[PDB]
Formats: sequence, C-alpha cells, structure tokens
Amino acid sequence: ARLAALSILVGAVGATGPGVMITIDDPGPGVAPEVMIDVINELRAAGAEAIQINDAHRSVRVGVDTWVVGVPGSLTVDTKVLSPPYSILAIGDPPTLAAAMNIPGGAQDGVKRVGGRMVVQQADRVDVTALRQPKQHQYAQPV
Amino acid sequence: ARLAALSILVGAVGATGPGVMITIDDPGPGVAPEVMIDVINELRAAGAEAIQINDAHRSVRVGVDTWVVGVPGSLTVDTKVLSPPYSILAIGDPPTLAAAMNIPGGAQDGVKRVGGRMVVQQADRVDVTALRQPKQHQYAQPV
Repeated sequence: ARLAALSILVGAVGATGPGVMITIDDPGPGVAPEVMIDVINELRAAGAEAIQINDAHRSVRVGVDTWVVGVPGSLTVDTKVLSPPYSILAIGDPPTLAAAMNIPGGAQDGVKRVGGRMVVQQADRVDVTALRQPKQHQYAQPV
Repeated sequence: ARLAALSILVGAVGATGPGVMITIDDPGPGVAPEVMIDVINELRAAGAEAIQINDAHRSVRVGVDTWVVGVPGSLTVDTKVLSPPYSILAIGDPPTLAAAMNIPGGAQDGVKRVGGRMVVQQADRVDVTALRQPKQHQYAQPV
C-alpha cells in the first residue's frame, strides 16, 4: 500500500478518483508554456494528486519534473508536441481544484488575456491513465 | 520481476549495483542547498538509478520530488536535517557518474569555492537501503 502511493506520485501506474476535467480553447493561439506551467502548478498547490495533459492525439502524465516548453500553438510536454484545444485531467477535491482555477489574478488570467477560454468540469470520477515513460534499470538490482 | 523494478524506481525497496560514493567535507560550513540539488541533478543526468544522501546519523532515499532547504551546516532533505560531512551513494555506470562530478561549473566547483572537498569513489557495488516515505493520498487510488 506504500507502493501504490509512491507509484502514483511517480506516475508509473494509472490513477482514479474525483477531480476536474479542464478544457483550454486557444484560438489565437496565444497560450505560452509559462501559462500552462502556472495552471499545472496551481492545480498541484491545490492538492491535485495526479495530472494528465491531452490534446486530440496525445496524452502526457505530469510529474514534478515535467518539461513544458515551446510556443503558442505547439507546447512540448515531456517530448510530446501538443496543439490546442488542450484537456487537463486532475484528481483532487473537485471544488478545491475549481476554486484554484477561479482565483482573482490567478493562472486562468494567462489564458484569458490571450483570447483563450477555460472550462472547468467537476467530476465524480476522473481516470488518469497515461504513464510516465518507463525505462528498465541497467545497473540497479533488488537487494 | 516487474514488481521489483517498479519498487526500485519509486524508492519502495532497496537497491544494489555498481556506482559511486561521494564524500563532501564542508569545514566552513559553506555548502548551501543549491549545491546539494546540483549534486543530485548531475547524478541523475549521468544515469543514476538510485540515490541516497547520508550524514553521520541519518539517511534519505532520493526521489523525483525530493527537495533540499536550509543553510550551510544544516540542510533539510525531505524533512531530515543533515549536517556535514555528507555521503552520497548512487547506483549507475561508475565512470559516467564520476565524469559528471568532474564537469567544471557545477556542484564540485561549488564545494571547492566555499573551502570544501569532494572525494569520488567508484565501486563495483554500492547499496542504497534507505526507503521513501510517501504521504497518504486523499483522492487518488490505483486502477
């Protein structure tokens, strides 16, 4: 049971629970990586225990060391080049996560100020199925 | 087979394999949190598969969300307060891990500039026995 918690944190197993599904429409496009990073960081600060970012074609499991780089219209998230609209699935307390997205002056203003829109849906069940890139150990062995 | 690999990845169990032992003597003391974070990231760069940070009395198993705060002489790593000298154990290709330590402009140069010393010992076997202690998830459950 310690293994489950550690495995969810590292993104090595899928997770399910209550949470939110956030859609970001970015017609400009204008949402730069810094804005996406702020959104992710605010969700984590608000208690999200698993986060996945999707576009129409790809899904990425977010970890604490995830890279989000690129330009509006083309955000590279742990190597996957995503284009809008984006979907963010986050497991946590749904009204807490929604409130975090509605803080005056908060992360969502980065989306709004570039002509984007954010819809935050609260859900009884959100499935974070994407896994972080697995790699086999070449040197470490069990004791 | 897969359970052991996962368990090592997430820091649920100990690991053994070739690697390095890094000793940092800090007589000032002058080694700040930033330098220890650089040590960890250099070792990760070089392909470290398990990392443990020791002082004379305590041990911390490094993981993806490991943080370091504090001041020279008293570094808090994942809630454990450590004081020099420090010992860092890392499992990986010993020549690659050693090479990382010798790259100019990083952690070793930071140690040197504050009057400290680093010793890097390559070893055919290093044991990482400290385990990570996960926080209880309130919302996410495994699938």
